[PDB]
Amino acid sequence: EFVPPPECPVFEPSWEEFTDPLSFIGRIRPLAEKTGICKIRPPKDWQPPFACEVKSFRFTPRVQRLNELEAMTEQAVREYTLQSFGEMADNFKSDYFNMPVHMVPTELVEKEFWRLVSSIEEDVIVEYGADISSKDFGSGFPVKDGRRKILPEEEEYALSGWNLNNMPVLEKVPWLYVGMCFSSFCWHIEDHWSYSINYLHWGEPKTWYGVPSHAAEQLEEVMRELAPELFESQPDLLHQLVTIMNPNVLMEHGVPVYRTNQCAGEFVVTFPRAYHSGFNQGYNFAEAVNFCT
Ligand SMILES: O=C(O)CCC(=O)C(=O)O
Ligand SMILES: [Mn+2]
Repeated sequence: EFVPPPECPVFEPSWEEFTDPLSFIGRIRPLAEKTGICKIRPPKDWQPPFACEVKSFRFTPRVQRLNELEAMTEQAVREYTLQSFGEMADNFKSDYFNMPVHMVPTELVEKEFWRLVSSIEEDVIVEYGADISSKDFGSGFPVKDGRRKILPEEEEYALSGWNLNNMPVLEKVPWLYVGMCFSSFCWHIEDHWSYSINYLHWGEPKTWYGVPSHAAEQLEEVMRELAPELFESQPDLLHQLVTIMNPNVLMEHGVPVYRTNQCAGEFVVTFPRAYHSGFNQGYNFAEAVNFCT
C-alpha cells in the first residue's frame, strides 16, 4: 500500500512573530526551503470571518477522472451553489466509505486516493471547484472594497498582512478552490518560480506533498523516465496539467518528498520552485495567491 512521506515543518508563531508575514517567512526559510512546503498555524484567537457572497456563489466544477492517465494504456454537467456542492460532496464521501464523513481516517482517504489513481478496475470520477476567480463573488477574507459590509470586529482582518489580498504580488488576485473528497491538483511549480500561499477557510483537510527546490531537477528526471511518452515532448506549462505521480515513486528514486494535512484555519507556504501536489479529504474551501519577496 501507500507509504506516507515524512511530515513537513509546522510553525506556530507567537503574536510577535505573526506581526509580519514576509519577515516570518524569511526567518523560517533555512528550514522550510529544505522541505519545499511548510504549514503555519496562526495564533488561536486569529479567526477571520468568511466573507464570500454565499447567496449568489454558483459555479460549474471541473470533472476529474482519477485514473485518466493509467487508462491511456460521458458525465453530465452540473452547476452548484456552495450549499448544493457540499451536500453532493458529503453524500459522495459517506457513501464511498460507508461511514460519517468526519469518521474516515485521513490515512485511509490518502491510501484509497493513490490506489484509485493507478486502478484500471475501478473508475472513480469527482468534481473540483478549482481556479474560481475571487472577482466573481469576492475573496473569502474581508476586504475594504466597499462592496460588502465590514464590521468593526472584522477590520483587523481586512488590514492584516496575512489576508491574501494584502500580500505583495508585483515582481493578480487570489483564486478560490471548493473541494470534495479525492479532488486533486497534480505536480507543479508556480509561474516565474513564485512563492505561493494557501489558506483553508473551512472544511475537511487538504493533503499536500512537496519537494524542495534543490530536488526540482530530480523530480523532472523521474517524470522524464516514467510519465507517458505521448506527453513527454510537451512544454512544462502543458505537461503540468497532467503530471500525476504517486509520491512513493519519486521517493523510490531518491527524490525527497514531504507531506502535510492542512486543516481549517491553517496556511501552507510553497517556496520558489518547490514542486507540490495534493488532494482534498472532503468538502472544503481554500484561497491561494502567488506572492513575491
Ligand atoms: O488547492 C489546490 O487545488 C491548488 C493549490 C495550489 O496549487 C497552491 O496553493 O499553490
Ligand atoms: Mn500551486
